[PDB]
Amino acid sequence: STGSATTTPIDSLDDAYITPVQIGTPAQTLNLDFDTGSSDLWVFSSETTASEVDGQTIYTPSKSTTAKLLSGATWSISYGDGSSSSGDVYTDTVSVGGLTVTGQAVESAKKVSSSFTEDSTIDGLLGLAFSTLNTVSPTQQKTFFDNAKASLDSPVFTADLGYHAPGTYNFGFIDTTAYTGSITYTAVSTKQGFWEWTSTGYAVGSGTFKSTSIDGIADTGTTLLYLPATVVSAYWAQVSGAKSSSSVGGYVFPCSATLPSFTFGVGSARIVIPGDYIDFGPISTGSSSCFGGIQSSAGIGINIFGDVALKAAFVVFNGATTPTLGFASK
Ligand SMILES: N[C@H]1[C@H](O)[C@@H](Sc2ccccc2)[C@@H]2OC[C@H]1O2
Repeated sequence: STGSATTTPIDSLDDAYITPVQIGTPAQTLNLDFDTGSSDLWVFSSETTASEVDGQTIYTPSKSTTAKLLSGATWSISYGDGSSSSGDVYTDTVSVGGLTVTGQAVESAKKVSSSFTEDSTIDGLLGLAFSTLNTVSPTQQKTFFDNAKASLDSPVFTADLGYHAPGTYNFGFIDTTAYTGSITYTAVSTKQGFWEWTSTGYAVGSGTFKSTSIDGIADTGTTLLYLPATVVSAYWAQVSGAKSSSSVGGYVFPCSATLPSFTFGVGSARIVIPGDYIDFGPISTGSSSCFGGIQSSAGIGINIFGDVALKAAFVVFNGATTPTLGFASK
């Protein structure tokens, strides 16, 4: 089997991407944030505290003839940005772009943090990291991909995120028309439960390539590119007037600037992030200070190849017995 679904930026900055997902019988369609950096499928629901729902579409398990309460199961997750949610668990039928999983754990939120409440466009998350990170207790549950894998034509999914435009998540096949040149595959460590890999280096604009190992995770649920402070300083040094602002929370730059590209290495291959992918616009409405899309990972504890990086590539998440990651230009 295969599945194919369009993923769409939630706003003009590509702050996140949402993908329609069918849950239950009859189908209830929710727009979920596909997150290769976590492993819970959770949704706003009829059980979510009323004051914490503001415009989201909710899952109502009582209206689904295939929903079953997973007795005694609860979940609670806290994300790297400080966001959180928690609740109980149903199993139900879940379909993505024509690919159907029966008995998928659908984690129903009773509580969500303010950041989720304030995001009216995101109805929940669909985790695509390794199932070892799933937070359901006392019986850990599998991700949608984990459940689908054996049925897929090939045990893979691909992320093709657009810049200020829609893109595609495919399951079970590699669309050879969706990228240019070849896909370069690179080793993955699953030891921390992430799609963790090691970039071979970087370049800033037309500068020389610096060969250096950068361990990080491929994370579709993180907006920006978080890299070591040395690398990030080298990038913003090429932007006149750019500086790190403790009050704003990272590097900012004059909105009148032209940003240089940023290249990262995948083995001997190179992925080029165009400069305008690194512009996240005024720090507040009407400001001439703009927020940068490349930020320091100091304090996070891990480097993160988020959407700023991934949207410059066609990315293969290869879930074979020894997982790997593939990157192609597009
Ligand atoms: N793996 C990522 C996860 O999806 C988000 S949770 C989130 C919060 C608000 C809006 C959308 C998503 C959090 O920030 C980056 C990292 O942890």
